[PDB]
Amino acid sequence: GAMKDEWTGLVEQADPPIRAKAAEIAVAHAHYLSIEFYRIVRIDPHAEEFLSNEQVERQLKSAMERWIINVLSAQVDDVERLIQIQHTVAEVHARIGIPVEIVEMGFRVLKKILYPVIFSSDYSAAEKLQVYHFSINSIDIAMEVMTRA
Amino acid sequence: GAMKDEWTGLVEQADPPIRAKAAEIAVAHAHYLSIEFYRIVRIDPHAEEFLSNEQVERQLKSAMERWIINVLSAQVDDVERLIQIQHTVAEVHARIGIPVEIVEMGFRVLKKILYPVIFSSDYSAAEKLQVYHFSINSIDIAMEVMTRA
Ligand code: HEM
Ligand code: HEM
Repeated sequence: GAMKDEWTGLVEQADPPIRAKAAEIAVAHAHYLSIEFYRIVRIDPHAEEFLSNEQVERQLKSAMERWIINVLSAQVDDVERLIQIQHTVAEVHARIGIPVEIVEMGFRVLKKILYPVIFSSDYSAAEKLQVYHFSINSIDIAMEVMTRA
Repeated sequence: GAMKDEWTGLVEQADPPIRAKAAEIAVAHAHYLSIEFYRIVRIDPHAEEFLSNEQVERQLKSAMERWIINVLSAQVDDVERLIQIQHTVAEVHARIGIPVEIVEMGFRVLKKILYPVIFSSDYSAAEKLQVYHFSINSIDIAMEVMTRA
């Protein structure tokens, strides 16, 4: 697909030190990010409806942590598997009955809380920019795959 | 609204010199951005349908320039007016019959081509990071307002 070629290209184009630091950010903070994501998303009245028990909370947080690491640590050979995952998540969101714009709001929250983590790192400003750029484009590409399903 | 408070907060949190350079990038390069946006979007078969004549092309490019400048140059007192703008655009997209994932794809294209423009500026790496961050968050918050229709 066209999305596969873009995602693959994005990963292939990124230099090893940048992909390495993107993976570092993900692994180091995915747990924190998943917790903050849930807290902020819960505030939204239209989103709070879908989060009504500790089992859902536990499952979503673990799933979000896994998602963040998988996307940001993506290798070229992971792309095809990553694409199928987005389809799977879309199916689940569809069955639960979660509106696309509610999911999009989730992506915005994620991209929002990801930045201070990269900003507070000890990387150079040039490194922070490229890591954040790689991260944003990766998340947006994943969002498009998920929503176009 | 909660959306107004979020957009307001985003502008309030970004230091004046950073928002200033974001506005500078927008005005100086809105023309390039609108043209390249149109070219890339046209490649998508599902989006090419909505762009079938020179009158629409011409008006859309002009509309995009204004949109980019308005969003990236957002002041606190502009937030309320900007929200109404996104609603208006949403109405137009709805009447024409443009799918949400097609619009979302447009936003991804815009964010994608914005980065090399910021990267190519003569600002410091630290400035580029903060300008790019403000820009991404601004475009994303605007997209959510639009998609929430
Ligand atoms: C307001 C936004 C969102 C809400 C309310 C929401 C809600 C949910 C819920 C309730 C589940 C099932 C939990 C369970 O199994 O008990 C789920 C599944 C999942 N979500 Fe979302 N979601 C949102 C957005 C997102 C975003 C932005 C991502 C990734 C960037 C994401 C990734 C996933 C994953 C990986 C799963 C599990 C997939 C599976 O079980 O096969 N979600 N979501
Ligand atoms: C694939 C993506 C998109 C397609 C195919 C598309 C298509 C169109 C078309 C055909 C029009 C009619 C313009 C006219 O006839 O005068 C329009 C209006 C407009 N679009 Fe979109 N659009 C897309 C995404 C976007 C995005 C991402 C933005 C902003 C970030 C945007 C902003 C606007 C604005 C400001 C107008 C005119 C508003 C008005 O007339 O009041 N569009 N769009």
